[PDB]
Amino acid sequence: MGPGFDFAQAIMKKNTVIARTEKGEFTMLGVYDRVAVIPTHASVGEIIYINDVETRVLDACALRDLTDTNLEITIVKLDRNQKFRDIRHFLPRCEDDYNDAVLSVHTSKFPNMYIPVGQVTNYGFLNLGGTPTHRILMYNFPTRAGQCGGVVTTTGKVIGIHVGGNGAQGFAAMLLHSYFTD
Ligand SMILES: C[C@@H]1CCO[C@@H]1C(=O)Nc1cnns1
Repeated sequence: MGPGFDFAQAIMKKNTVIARTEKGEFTMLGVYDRVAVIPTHASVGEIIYINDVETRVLDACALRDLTDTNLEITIVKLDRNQKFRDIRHFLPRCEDDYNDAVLSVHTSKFPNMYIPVGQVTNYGFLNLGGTPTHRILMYNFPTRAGQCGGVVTTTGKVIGIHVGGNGAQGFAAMLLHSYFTD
């Protein structure tokens, strides 16, 4: 409807796939080459379905900070025959707050879904499903089951992926440029 939704659509249309694990269907953001991200609670194993195609997982790393605290991001390298558009230049370098963000989801259950979530707070610490988690972004929108893995953007930046909520607020794990240096 406006430039926020324009940027989010541009990311969704080239840099997402539908990922299926034994724990469900997730929005999965492709970052560069065959490297993507997904919430750690998706429990990626040796095989994953990408757009309903059986795909070998070449590497999967559940990220933690240097305090050995969960970040809820798993970086996955896929045995796929095609590269993602490289979007690493849209990732922020540092932890921050944001205005006027969009949460965008694409699954079987929720295709072509875009939510204007508004102001994003650098929340920091969250006890997420009983697990101490750092680098959490918060927005005041009643997100639901089915939105995990959704991409959080502002105009010009890809800032996080949706990892939970409490019925009133939603929570995303930050994406930082430093996670994807090669
Ligand atoms: C639905 C589950 C079970 C009960 O509470 C959980 C929850 O709030 N999930 C989410 C909210 N927003 N995004 S995921």
